[PDB]
Amino acid sequence: MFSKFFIERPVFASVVAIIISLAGAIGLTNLPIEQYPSLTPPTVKVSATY
Amino acid sequence: FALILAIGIVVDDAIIVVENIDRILHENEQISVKDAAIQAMQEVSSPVI
Amino acid sequence: EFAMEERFKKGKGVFEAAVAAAKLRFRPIIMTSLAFTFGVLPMIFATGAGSASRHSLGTGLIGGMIAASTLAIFFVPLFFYLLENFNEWLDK
Amino acid sequence: KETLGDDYSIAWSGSAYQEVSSKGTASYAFALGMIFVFLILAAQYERWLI
Amino acid sequence: ALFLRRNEGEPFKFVKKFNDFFDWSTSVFSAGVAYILKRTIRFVLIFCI
Repeated sequence: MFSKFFIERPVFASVVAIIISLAGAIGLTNLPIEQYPSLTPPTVKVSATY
Repeated sequence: FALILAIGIVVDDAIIVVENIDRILHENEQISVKDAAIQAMQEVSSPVI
Repeated sequence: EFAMEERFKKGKGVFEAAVAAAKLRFRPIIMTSLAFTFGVLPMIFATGAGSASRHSLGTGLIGGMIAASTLAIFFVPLFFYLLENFNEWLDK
Repeated sequence: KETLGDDYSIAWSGSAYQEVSSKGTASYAFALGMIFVFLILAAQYERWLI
Repeated sequence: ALFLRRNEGEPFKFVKKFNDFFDWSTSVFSAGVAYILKRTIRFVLIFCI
């Protein structure tokens, strides 16, 4: 019956499709571009001199 | 990489739906397309879930 | 799912159900599996910078999909058949 | 722009920084809310033109 | 509902040939399950292999 509701209401069905796309297009823009996730161990370097 | 793998998975549930329209539309030369679509979603809702 | 439909919604026999499920659901099973397989295909033929990562991702994926969209669809009706044939002996 | 040779530049700080940097960003929030008023209504009333 | 049409009587040529060959394979496939279901114990082994 769920699909029926939308089959009656193509404007509603497409408006949900549109907002999803539009929110996801804004999101695509504001995502960071790495090359890999942060999957190398962080590394601290301590240095003394005698 | 996953976005690429998605292309051929993302269309699955939609093409499953649309194949079940040409099939209802072919085996019933009386029904209306709107009524076929309602009937197909009674037939293929459970598997697309 | 369709085999389950024919047995407890059209009353058809286990054999009659499994065969009907195969016949009527073959086309969607393939063209979706064909849609995926041909989709990961340009990664198995990958060429140039970053190839090994696409080559690794794509290779086992295609073969296992091809396998499960040919060898498996012949067998799933069998396992449905036996499991349903078993559940009616278990009734006793 | 008149007084200074181009081996010079002119960086803002304080209140002027905030104002210069946010220049003409009100167009974005307004257009955003109008687009989302439009779609949300079109769905609720199942008509585009209305 | 409001864009699929009641019929598309003729759809190109290679599309026609491809689907002819594809309908044949459906019979070959359903003929395969027909086979395998009669040979139960024999095919459960090929699985465990």
